[PDB]
Amino acid sequence: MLILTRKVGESINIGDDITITILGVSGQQVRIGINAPKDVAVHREEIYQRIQAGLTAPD
Amino acid sequence: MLILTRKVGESINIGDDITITILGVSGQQVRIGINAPKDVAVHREEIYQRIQAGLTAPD
Amino acid sequence: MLILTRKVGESINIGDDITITILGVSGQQVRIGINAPKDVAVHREEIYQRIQAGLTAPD
Amino acid sequence: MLILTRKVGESINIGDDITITILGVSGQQVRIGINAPKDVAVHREEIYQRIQAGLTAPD
Amino acid sequence: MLILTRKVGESINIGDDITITILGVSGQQVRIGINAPKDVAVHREEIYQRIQAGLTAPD
Amino acid sequence: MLILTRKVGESINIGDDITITILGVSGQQVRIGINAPKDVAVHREEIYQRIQAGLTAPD
RNA sequence: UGUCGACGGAUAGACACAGCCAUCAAGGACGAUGGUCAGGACAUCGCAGGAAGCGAUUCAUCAGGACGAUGA
Repeated sequence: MLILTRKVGESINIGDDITITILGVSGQQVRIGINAPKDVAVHREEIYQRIQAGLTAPD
Repeated sequence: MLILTRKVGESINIGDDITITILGVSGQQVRIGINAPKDVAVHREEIYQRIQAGLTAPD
Repeated sequence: MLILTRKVGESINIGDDITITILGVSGQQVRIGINAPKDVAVHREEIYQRIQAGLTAPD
Repeated sequence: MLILTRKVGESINIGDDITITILGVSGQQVRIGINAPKDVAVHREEIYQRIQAGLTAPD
Repeated sequence: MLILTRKVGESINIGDDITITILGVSGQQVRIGINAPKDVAVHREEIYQRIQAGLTAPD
Repeated sequence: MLILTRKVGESINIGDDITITILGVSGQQVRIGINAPKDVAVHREEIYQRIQAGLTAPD
């Protein structure tokens, strides 16, 4: 697992299509923005396990 | 962009190969884990911007 | 919208004929003064809707 | 002058073209929103004095 | 208006004569002790309403 | 002494100028509001003991 | 929560305290390093999506060209 230490306003890049930015912080919560193409899905882990429960359709 | 609040210790997922976890905050700093295969390149923008310039990690 | 912050007792201007004054706060209530010629109307938005209810001809 | 009270988040009007809003308080401050056509000016009293010096926000 | 965060068995002082002690917690109820001179009153807010209404000093 | 068992969000009173409010609990910690004039001092019993060391004034 | 800035046209910003804050790190490791501890303040929390998203009232009513009037 690759650990990185960002600060408010800084960004990560993944592959050649996806970019991530930490838009700010509000105490114990962190406001993160994801900029992936609609060709790939983006979801929280609280919901990803509902997707992979056995619903939605393949590409 | 797709924006979400994550509390420290919560997780986010991208595609079917990538997972992200907020490990915690330290002021206006944010410690983040990235969990993708070595099949994908994963760096902050200041790093990314050399790589696709025509190369890989210097040495 | 153009937002202005104003400490109680300070002033604002509109056009070359109108002055606005914050007079004070009392609770969540805010005493505002509006100084304009009778050439223009001044009203709360809930009263302004009456001024839009007709009045296309004088008496 | 025409004086009236408004609670925070409530609305107001001037003429037949201008809307005014009390956006909230912050201590002794008040956030006041103005919504007029660019056909007319709006500034703070300390700013109005620049425009009345013979200009409108120079180059 | 002060706000303190006090754990069970610890104490706080007011004026030069009044001592407060957090005696402990019982779920949502909190056991509290107050030590004041006979120069002053002390009650819960329910009972306080009897005192300052123009009372405690008869005709 | 005066001893009570107060639920979170309820209030207590001292003299005719002082109000106390239990803001709520967090494990053993208890967040408490104290509302008195600057006519009186208030500190936790730790800090009070530095002041009652025979001075009631720094330095 | 208070204060500041802002000729700004934005339901806007910016600063500051009860845990606060900075630096290194092409690193794939839940990475490394430094220095700092209680105030007169009810400060962190919740919902969700392809959006740099969204919500979070210690006083109140009548009203009018008057820095309006009055009170629980």
